[PDB]
Amino acid sequence: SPEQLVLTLLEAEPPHVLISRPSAPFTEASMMMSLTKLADKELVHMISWAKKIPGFVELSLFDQVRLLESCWMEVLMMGLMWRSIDHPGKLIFAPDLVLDRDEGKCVEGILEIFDMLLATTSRFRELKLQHKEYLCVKAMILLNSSMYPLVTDSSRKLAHLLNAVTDALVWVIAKSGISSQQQSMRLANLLMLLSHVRHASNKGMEHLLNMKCKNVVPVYDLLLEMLNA
Amino acid sequence: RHKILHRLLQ
Ligand SMILES: O=C(N1CCc2ccc(O)cc2C1)C(F)(F)F
Repeated sequence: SPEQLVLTLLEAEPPHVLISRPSAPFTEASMMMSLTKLADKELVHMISWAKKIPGFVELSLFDQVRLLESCWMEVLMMGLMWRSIDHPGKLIFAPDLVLDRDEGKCVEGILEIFDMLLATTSRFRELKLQHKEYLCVKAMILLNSSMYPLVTDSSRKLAHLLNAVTDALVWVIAKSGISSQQQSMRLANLLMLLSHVRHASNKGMEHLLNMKCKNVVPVYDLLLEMLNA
Repeated sequence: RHKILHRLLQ
């Protein structure tokens, strides 16, 4: 139910992961080390986050695993955009890791991704995304991935959840008091941005799968596991 | 394969 669902998502928010710039000037290698070390740690905390969304741990193990494998980069990115919303031209990876757009020139292929993330962030800024709409949208990203049957009631349980989260978002938007028609347009504007997040996600994934090839960066643990696919 | 994820979920 919408108020309680929203409070749960609020209380589910993962901690801020702290990381610092290296002492030496960035290289392609050291910038990627910093971003993947951060991503790996935020991944750890993402699992605990997903587990606190009501109903998530009631889905089957395969379903839990499969939504997380499908959405993790989107969720990393969405949390990054939220952190950065108030800071045009910057990506707020952590309090002490704030990259200027031009810093992406440091790593082949990463400027484009920064630009996509920065543009999606400006669109959220222009829409004046509220905290509670961000909570619902981030949870929607977790729950809204293709599933096509796997061969292994979980799927109806998934639909009910996503339903409830989409209801919660509609409910949040109703608070603004705007016209019925403007409430529909804001919902549409928000959800249409889900494609941009998936699209940046795809470029991020491909970037990291390729880096891992080039041994431009060693990757570890949870992050390496998620990438191994 | 999800040797670690399975671990953190369960
Ligand atoms: O590695 C990349 N990123 C981009 C997004 C992101 C978000 C949160 C976080 O902790 C780390 C990263 C690292 C990518 F550019 F996508 F290859």
